[PDB]
Amino acid sequence: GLCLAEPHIELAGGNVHLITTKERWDQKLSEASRDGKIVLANFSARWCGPSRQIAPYYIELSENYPSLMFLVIDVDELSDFSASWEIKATPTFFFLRDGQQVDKLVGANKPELHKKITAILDSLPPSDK
Repeated sequence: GLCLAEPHIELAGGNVHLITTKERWDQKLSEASRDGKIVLANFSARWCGPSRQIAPYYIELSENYPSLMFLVIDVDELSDFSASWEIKATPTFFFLRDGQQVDKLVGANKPELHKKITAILDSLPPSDK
């Protein structure tokens, strides 16, 4: 499920990077671009059950799949930024190469998030593997 667009729990454990400045977004996307990495960007809200639901799995996946750069954006901290990204629901996952969409998942679905991660890494060119 999802919430249409606050207990103290971790959204940014493991290898997940918290994004609550616009510059960190640009810093991380620029790093991923320089390093030829896909970015997984999780736009979440701490008050949203489903965002919290997927959180520990997202964190575990960040440790299983270090080839991908895992971000979490708190939509209530970067609200103007999230609006510009047309976030309608949380959690929304964008898979981004150089900041453009290569895949997308909306909602807290563990099996499909995992499938999308493996598929996207499989389709990397030999130069990027």
